[PDB]
Amino acid sequence: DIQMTQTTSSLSASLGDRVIISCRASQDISNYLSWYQQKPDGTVKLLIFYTSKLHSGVPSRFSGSGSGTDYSLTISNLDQEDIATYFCQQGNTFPYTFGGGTKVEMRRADAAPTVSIFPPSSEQLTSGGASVVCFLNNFYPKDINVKWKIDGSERQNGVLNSWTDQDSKDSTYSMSSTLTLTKDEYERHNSYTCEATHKTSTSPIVKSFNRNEC
Amino acid sequence: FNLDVDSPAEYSGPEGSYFGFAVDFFVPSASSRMFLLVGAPKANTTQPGIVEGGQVLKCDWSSTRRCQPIEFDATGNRDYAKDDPLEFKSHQWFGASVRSKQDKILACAPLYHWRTEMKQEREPVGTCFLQDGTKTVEYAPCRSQDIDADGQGFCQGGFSIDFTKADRVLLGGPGSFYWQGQLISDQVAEIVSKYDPNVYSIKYNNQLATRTAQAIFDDSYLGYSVAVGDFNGDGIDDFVSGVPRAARTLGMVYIYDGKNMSSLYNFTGEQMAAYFGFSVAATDINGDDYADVFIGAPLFMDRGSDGKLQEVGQVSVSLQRASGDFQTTKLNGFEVFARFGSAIAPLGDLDQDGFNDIAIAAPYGGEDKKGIVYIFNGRSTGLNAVPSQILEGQWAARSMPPSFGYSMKGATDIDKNGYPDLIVGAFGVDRAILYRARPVITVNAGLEVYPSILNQDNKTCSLPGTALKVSCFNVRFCLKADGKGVLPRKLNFQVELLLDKLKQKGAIRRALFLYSRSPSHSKNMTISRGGLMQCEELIAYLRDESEFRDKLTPITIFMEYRLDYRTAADTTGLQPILNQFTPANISRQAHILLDCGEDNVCKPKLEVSVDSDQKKIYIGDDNPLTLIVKAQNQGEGAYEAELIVSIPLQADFIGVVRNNEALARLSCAFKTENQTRQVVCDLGNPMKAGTQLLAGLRFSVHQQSEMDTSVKFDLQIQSSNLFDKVSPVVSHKVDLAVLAAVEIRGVSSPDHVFLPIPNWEHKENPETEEDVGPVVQHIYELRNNGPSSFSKAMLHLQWPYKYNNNTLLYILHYDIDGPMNCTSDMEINPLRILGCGVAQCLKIVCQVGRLDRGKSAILYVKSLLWTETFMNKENQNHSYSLKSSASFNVIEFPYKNLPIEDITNSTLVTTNVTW
Amino acid sequence: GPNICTTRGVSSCQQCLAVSPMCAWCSDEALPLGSPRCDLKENLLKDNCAPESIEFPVSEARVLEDRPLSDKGSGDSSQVTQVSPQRIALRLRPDDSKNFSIQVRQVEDYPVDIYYLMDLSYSMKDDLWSIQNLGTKLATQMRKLTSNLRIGFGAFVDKPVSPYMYISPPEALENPCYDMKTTCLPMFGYKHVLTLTDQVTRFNEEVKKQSVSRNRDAPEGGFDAIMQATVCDEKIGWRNDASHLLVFTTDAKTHIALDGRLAGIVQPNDGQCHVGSDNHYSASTTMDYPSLGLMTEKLSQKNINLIFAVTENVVNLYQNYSELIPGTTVGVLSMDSSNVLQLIVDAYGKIRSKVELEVRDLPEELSLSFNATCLNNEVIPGLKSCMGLKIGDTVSFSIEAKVRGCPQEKEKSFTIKPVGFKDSLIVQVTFDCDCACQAQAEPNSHRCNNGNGTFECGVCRCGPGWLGSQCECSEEDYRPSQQDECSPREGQPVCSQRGECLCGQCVCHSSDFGKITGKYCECDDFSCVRYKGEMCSGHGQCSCGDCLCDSDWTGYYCNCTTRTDTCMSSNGLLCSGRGKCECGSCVCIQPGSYGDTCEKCPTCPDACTFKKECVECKKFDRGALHDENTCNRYCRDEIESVKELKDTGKDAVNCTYKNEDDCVVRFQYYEDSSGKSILYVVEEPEC
Amino acid sequence: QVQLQQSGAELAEPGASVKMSCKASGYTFSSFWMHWVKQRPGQGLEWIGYINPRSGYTECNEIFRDKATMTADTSSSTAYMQLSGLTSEDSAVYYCASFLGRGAMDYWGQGTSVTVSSAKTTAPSVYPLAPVCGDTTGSSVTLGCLVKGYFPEPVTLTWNSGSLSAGVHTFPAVLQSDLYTLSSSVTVTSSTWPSQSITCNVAHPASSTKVDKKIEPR
Ligand SMILES: [Mn+2]
Ligand SMILES: [Mn+2]
Ligand SMILES: [Mn+2]
Ligand SMILES: [Mn+2]
Ligand SMILES: [Mn+2]
Repeated sequence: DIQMTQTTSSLSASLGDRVIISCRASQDISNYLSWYQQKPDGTVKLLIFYTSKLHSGVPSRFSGSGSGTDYSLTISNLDQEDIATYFCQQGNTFPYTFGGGTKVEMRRADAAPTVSIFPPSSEQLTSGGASVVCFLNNFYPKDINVKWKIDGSERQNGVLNSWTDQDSKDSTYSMSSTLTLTKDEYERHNSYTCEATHKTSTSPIVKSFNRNEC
Repeated sequence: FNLDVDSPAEYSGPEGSYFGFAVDFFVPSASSRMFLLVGAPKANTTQPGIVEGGQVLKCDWSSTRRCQPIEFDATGNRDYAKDDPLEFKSHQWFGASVRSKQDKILACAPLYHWRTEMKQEREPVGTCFLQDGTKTVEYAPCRSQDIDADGQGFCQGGFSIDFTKADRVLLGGPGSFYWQGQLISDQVAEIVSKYDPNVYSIKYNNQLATRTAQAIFDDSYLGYSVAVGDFNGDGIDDFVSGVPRAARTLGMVYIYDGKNMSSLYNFTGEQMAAYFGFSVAATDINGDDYADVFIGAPLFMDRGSDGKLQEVGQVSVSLQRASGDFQTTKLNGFEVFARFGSAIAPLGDLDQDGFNDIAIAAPYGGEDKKGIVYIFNGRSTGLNAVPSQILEGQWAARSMPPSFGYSMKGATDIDKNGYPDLIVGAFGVDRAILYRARPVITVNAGLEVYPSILNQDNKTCSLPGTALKVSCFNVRFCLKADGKGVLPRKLNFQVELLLDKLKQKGAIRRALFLYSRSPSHSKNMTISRGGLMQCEELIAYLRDESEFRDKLTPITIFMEYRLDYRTAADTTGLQPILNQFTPANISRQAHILLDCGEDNVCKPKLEVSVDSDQKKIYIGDDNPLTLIVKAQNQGEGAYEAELIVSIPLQADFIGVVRNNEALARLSCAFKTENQTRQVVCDLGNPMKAGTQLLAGLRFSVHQQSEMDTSVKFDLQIQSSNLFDKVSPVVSHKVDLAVLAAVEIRGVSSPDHVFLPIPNWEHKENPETEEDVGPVVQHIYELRNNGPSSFSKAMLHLQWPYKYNNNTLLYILHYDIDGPMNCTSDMEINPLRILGCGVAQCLKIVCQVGRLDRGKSAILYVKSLLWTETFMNKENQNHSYSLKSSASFNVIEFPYKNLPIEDITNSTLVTTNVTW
Repeated sequence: GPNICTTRGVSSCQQCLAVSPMCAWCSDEALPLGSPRCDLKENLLKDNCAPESIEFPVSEARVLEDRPLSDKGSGDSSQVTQVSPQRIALRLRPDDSKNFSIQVRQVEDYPVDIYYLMDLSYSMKDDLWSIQNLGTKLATQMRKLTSNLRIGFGAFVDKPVSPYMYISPPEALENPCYDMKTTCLPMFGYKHVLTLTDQVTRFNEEVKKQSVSRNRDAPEGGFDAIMQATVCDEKIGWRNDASHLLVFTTDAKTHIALDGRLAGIVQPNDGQCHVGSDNHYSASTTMDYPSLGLMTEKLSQKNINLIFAVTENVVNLYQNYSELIPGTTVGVLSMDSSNVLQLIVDAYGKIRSKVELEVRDLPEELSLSFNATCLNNEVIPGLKSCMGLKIGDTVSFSIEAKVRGCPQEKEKSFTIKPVGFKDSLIVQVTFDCDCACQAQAEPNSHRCNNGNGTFECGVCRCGPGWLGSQCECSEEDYRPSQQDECSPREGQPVCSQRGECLCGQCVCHSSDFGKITGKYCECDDFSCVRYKGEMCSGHGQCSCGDCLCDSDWTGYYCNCTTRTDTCMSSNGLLCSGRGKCECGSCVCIQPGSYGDTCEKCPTCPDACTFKKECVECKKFDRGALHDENTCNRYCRDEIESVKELKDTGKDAVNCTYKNEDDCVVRFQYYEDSSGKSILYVVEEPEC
Repeated sequence: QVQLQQSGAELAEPGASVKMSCKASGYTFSSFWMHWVKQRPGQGLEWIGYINPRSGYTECNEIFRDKATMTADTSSSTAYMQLSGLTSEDSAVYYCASFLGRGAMDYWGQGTSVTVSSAKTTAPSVYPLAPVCGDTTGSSVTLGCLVKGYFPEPVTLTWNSGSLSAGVHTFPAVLQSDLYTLSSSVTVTSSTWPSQSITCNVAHPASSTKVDKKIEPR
């Protein structure tokens, strides 16, 4: 069936801005296109139908632009409840084809991430195995590349990744890397390190944890 | 009766528009000028491309006339695509139905076509439009997401509509669900609020609709007609609808609750294709605060005269009762091919008598099939079937019969007066006519004379005519007149009096004026307001002795009066009318100076007495009763004496006797009101002395329920005498109830049994028919027939099961008739598929609930004769009489009072077996 | 002698006759100052008059035309005559009656028309298939029953606009079945195919040309089709002298009148035929479905026997409709229509078996009474119809016409004819009320004496306020001394006590009821026998307390109906012969049976003793014990002979019975065989 | 006032057939089309098909053909989509949607989160992870508790019994192919620091046990 392409998946914008959400159809659908707003908790309300029409309670801020293939949801002066994930959906022919959705990202001045490690302790120290968690919290623009280092070496397998939807009140992204290890693999090396590269500064932020006792 | 037929208003639309197919009043809250709404479903319109889109017109009655079309929609068809029409407005018949409530008016296009949202199908969804403040909304209830003959694509929504007392529209579409039909109701507020023009099917909160039902109900046309009114309990308007094709074209009328679509009562047609349900109406005919249902069945064929069938049309009148069970009556058309019940329009109270009224139309009846509307007044009892007025046809014909009365609207008073008015539409002539009610007048006439007596020796007054000692008396008439509504103030009446009655043809005139020397007299009277009864006196004298032939006769003074038409007032004009029955004249009478003494006045002793013959009440089934009466006056002449027999209010009068020659063949009369249950018979104004009369009065009576203990008659004579003018009240016992003869009797269908049967053989495991032998049915029937029934009874059957060691008659199966259960002994059903006297018993006792008013219970016992049995048994083939017997005893007579009668009986049935 | 007529006013010759035809009067001076006036008959002739003018009229019914009832109606001549007198002129005096009779005959070899009106809906394709040779096959059977036969054809599916048809979303507007990939003709309202012809082959040709269509709504426009076949006598071409069968065949429901309203059809059916030159019904698109009543009146008029050939699923339905269209017949068609031929033949024999009279345009002031003589010498009273007729037999009816009063001046004609018959007895009613001297003399003020003056029959009735022979006593101040013996001879009453005795005769007065009556003013207009207290049951007028009953009523209270139609059972038989019909309700004799028609009999005796007596009748020439006569027992159907009974798993009743003379018959009985029954008859007397 | 009331989360072992419910309050259900939409975790919207109640006619998507069994109870105004033989790629939040005119589903449901997984439930353990390095844990602090062995799916992590909220970052769990892996961090003023009661409250409703672990040492 005709595929629906929204090429911009994350639109950062302040409050009051002009947000033009583009979406192109594969084949001409002759102007049957629904625009849906899925708020972050997941409830999906219909904002527009037939390329432009407001449905009941949706405010005048949502301009329905479009014809042919190229379509565009033009949000007027932005507000807080307008921060959500906007999908287009082709309804002309059968089976109904949605878009990828476009997440409206509230904009805050760039903020370096506060990173901290968590070497195993107590019950985490001995399960017969172990785990060492590295959390990076509360930063602007979200995307950042993180890796761990062991004596300079890099690994892949033991790990798991996690993130957090943009915080409201303080508007900041955060992330988790939960490292996994066994008795032998944990014992096998003396010094680990957490390393995150981000758009905030060029020199990558590296936390450092070495295991030492007496 | 008070509807002015002289000067109605005639409105007309374009030729061929069926102008008048639908009519209604418009009562806006803003402007003082009220309007009329005429549906013109075929009229050509300004809608581009839309041919015969149809429209509705508002018409001014007061001052500047004719009509302006209400512009709901100026748009043509929308396009689903380029040169691909979304809808079809051509021949959509907008205006086939128009109803209004306050500022709101609803009009519908039942033929409205709609392209599918997906497919190319153009379907008759039907549509409506609600206009109100300025504001116009499209309401397309049947235009929904499931569209085809199975869903609603064929609904034709708006085929009938009505507003509830509250704010909610009820709408009928005939075609939904393979023409099962559908009702859907929506809050008007909801409709206007949630209409979004970019949405072709709009979601409505709190809409009520029936659903698809089993496929048998297809083509039943639910929602052909519609009406609203409260029936179940109290409160909200509940829903009435005609389903004319229902029950194999018998027709029905369904009523659904207003709160939910659960349905309460059904009505059903009489015979097929009568279109019972064509029209329906709801209104309280008896003013009992319970809405009553009316159902038009215009194609009905009753049976007149010879018994030949004839389509007259028929209207049903179902009176609501607190018990929930209605009280229905029928109203038959007066002309063939009139289609009598074609439109039923409640008018409310047209005469403001306190009871609501209704107009029923036979648009194809009357001379030249010009159309007729019959108008019926309500009363305490219900609708008075004798119509008080018949509005006839105005326009004759052009192509179509005009169908005057094919549409109607009422109960909304279009002019200032306190009385409702009525519109009838005649679409066959493209016309609509407003009939306006005239204000009603109830007059109260008074009459009195100074003394009551007549004598030549009574001389009092003098006279300019001659030397006068003459017997005069004073006569004074009076009129108090009043009525609700607009009555133009001062109303003048021309009254005329005549003092004789047993005169004026010519010959001897019995009474004269002491002034104008005449038996006849006129008087220009001019009353007003509601009060101040206006009187006028005249002294009139009588003949004196000689030259008078006189009489015993009282000489009845009669007074009459008429209103003046030419002196009357209105804006254009309306002559007010008198009351329907408020008799326009009155009679009084005095007596003769004769007898009583030398006084002219006396006081007789009145005596009444009666006697029965037997007096046995039937329990209320058709019982004839005559009682012989001896009325005697032991005193002198009683003036204007008349018998007053006060009887129970449920009973009927058959007639005067004219059988026994000792009984009177005379003058008798019925009177049901002033709450009088009495019968009144005339004995004459100058009654005699020492005279005794004997008379027989036959009646017929029901005496509904548990009032049974005896029957009581009260009777008394009464007169105008000064003293002892009435007899004492006279009782009359009547013996309560009676017995009946109930009998039981039976038979065995093969009452005989012949010689050895062909293809017969006998084993001890010979399954079924060959070995068992032929079936012998023995039906036994107990029946209660007579004027009494059995509240409990006992039946005892003895069945000849076995002779000695062998089973003779083997019971296959038993059957049952009526309110009776039974139990046997020595169980019947075998391996599958004197005679009985004092001998082995196959007896079954049974308990019957009741055999009531000529009713009966019947047991059919089918058995086979067993071969085992049928073995020769020593001595060769002989004659056996197989006898079963059934007895009965009647238990619990109805009432303790009177002689409850013991009833006993029994029966025997026989089967003769020979070779 | 004086007993009647004397008591009631006289005052005129015309009055005397109006009093009654049993009364007689005199004219001129026959016996001036002689023996009494009026006083019945023969007596008056004995004293003086009736030489010349004493006019006592007798009512009469002179037959104007009697042509012989025909025998063979085959060859030409159009003579027919099946209704025995064709017209008969009746002249009646006031309140009198005269009786007469009419013999109806069903002529052997009377021609028959059969117009085949068939559902062409898709369901009927197998029907057309099984039809194609039926024309000639039916022709070969009817050849047997009647010499000259002619047949025709027409077909219908609903009406072609609005929801009834499909509004044409697709291509299928030319082809109602697109989806089923089978081409079919689009829906048509009514299509006349074949005009009635004695040429059967062209029936077969056109029927072979036909092809089926498909309908949206289950009910169909058959009643439209039926109306047009009934009312277009030019298009259909029904023969004038012939029996007319309109065979209507359908597998489905039917649209009622007023249904058309959904479609935007308002105007009601006119009864007039719109079948055009193109043989299509022009008003299907326009005019509404006809009402059952209108169909009834047109079937009755154009003289057509409607045969309902309906499928089993809808037979109860069309049976009920048939009962609402009196005279209509209905039979079961097979789903293919294989059995239509024989159903039709059986139907012909069915309706030729009955003759029912009708009376049309009967003057309201007149009333008729019927006895029917139709089986051997058997007379069933109060019956206007006879059935069970073997074709060729002639039945008879005796009629009694009674007039109420002596109605207005005009000559009125009305018609009595048998249902569905061409022949009609026309009964010309002339009302005779006149004195012979009526047109002979004129009052001319003073002619008789000097006063307000009258003159008729040589005697006179004084004018406005005068009395006596000579005209005097204007104000009644003249002869107060004339009272004498007023009602009796020197008796107690003066006159009726309703009025005053003046000039020897009485002036009548009363309440405001108006009218009244009498020489003594002894008769009122009001007091009469009452049932529920409304007039005489509301069903009668009142004169002198004597009820003069309305049309088709009897009894003192006028509550006894004259309708025998209310008493019928199992397609005839009145009170199922188990009771007698009294005032339109059956009183059962003593079956122990009850119910309105005595059809419900919970106990009842066996069939055997009555069947035995009918077997003994036909095969044994009767014999038992009581009734000595010929026959007149008719039973069941064709009894053939079998050598053995069988257990067939069918509906069978084996009855064996004895009888007088000692015979033992054994026979099985079988009902529900093609709407008929089958009696097995054991060969020979046996015993 | 239209409400689409869905079924709760539906955990079912692979191969089984779950059946979610959707109540349609506030308009006439039997007269409107009912669409179902499948949203896989962090994925786009996949239309599943529609069902017309009354008639009962249902047209599914062909990529979901022989998966989605759509029924409709018109007597309760309740749509039902059964999922036969559910595999793990059927793990998704399912959405009933009321179908408006044109091309658009108007008024949606809350969603049903069906999760296809194996074995048995296991209870969480809270490791009071403390820095064990830094410079005197410079002002404020970063501490918390990681949680794996977490298969109650929803659960709760809190600091100071809801009294201390601000500065609490709790991450969403990650499927290990069995049973889950969460972390919870907090930044609290070192002007408080171990003289304070700082307690990690981990509540897993399947185990009906609430583990409270503070961190003194490292
Ligand atoms: Mn209620
Ligand atoms: Mn009432
Ligand atoms: Mn009234
Ligand atoms: Mn008025
Ligand atoms: Mn067939």
